[PDB]
Amino acid sequence: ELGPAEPMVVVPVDVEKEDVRILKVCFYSNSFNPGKNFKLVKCTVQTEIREIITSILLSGRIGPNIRLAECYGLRLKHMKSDEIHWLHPQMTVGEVQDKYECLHVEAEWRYDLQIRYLPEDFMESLKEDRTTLLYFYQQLRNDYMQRYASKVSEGMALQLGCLELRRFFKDMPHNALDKKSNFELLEKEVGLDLFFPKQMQENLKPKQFRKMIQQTFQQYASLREEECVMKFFNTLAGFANIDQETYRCELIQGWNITVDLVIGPKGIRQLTSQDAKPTCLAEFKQIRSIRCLPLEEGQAVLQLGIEGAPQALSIKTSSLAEAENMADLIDGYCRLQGEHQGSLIIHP
Repeated sequence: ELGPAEPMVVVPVDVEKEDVRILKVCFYSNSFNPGKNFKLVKCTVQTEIREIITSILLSGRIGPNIRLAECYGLRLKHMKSDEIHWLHPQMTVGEVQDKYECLHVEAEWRYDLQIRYLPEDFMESLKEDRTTLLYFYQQLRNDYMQRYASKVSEGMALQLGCLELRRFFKDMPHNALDKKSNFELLEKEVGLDLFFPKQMQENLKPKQFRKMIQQTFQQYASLREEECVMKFFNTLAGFANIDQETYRCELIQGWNITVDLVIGPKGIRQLTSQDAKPTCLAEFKQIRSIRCLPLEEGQAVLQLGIEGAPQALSIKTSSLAEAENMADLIDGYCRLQGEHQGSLIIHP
């Protein structure tokens, strides 16, 4: 009875065979594969999204000393239509699944890990955390390639593809590429269609092409990674707007008016018809309660609650989906900037 001491028994969590779920989660990474790298995630029907994001982040699979983990989100996308749904951090796998794989079977979907909720500082704080910085740079870079790079002036794409070459080949000698040898290699081994758009190669005497790359490089030849990336961001902020997102939506009031909504870290703001000067509509500090209602022509209403406002603010959106994505982004920034636990959304 003075033997050692026996601790209290602990019933070890074990899990139902059919509550197991295995998700395929794609991320960006310095493969010659952008959105074709992925990691299976093992879990339960009742693990919350956070959990998944953290389990990926900690895997160290995407890079090292990570700080702004709250910035990441998880995004489900239907492959044919481009329905996309942002899975809010605290809803469970199970909910997701009977919410939407309801809609098309597993293989027509994809989840991507994605920077979604930008820091209040945006550039200022990204710099503090390399890994993320890069990830977000990759994410954007991907977009650029997929969406913009064919649409922008040739001379411009040339700039950004070199920007990447220097960026991508840290550790390569400042003047490698001039050697026709190493060049031929680049296609054979990696292909330039990763850095420059198709049409480019297919539009230009290839001798010519080479020329403009060999020489455009030397312009960037001397720059570190952080520098490349920063430059690229700056450049892209040119046309694309890249810390905010934009929603065309009516908005319900005395007289109802259709408007373009900008949302990002600086709050939720009216993008007046086109202008540099968007002036502010609602402050995250000020929000109190987000909410979604569906309406009988497939549309729906996001509606915030604003303390200091007597009336609420009721935005009419083109889909229930759109309403909830906006909802997520808002509760996101709220989550990030507010000192308080849990979301602000509601479902009576």
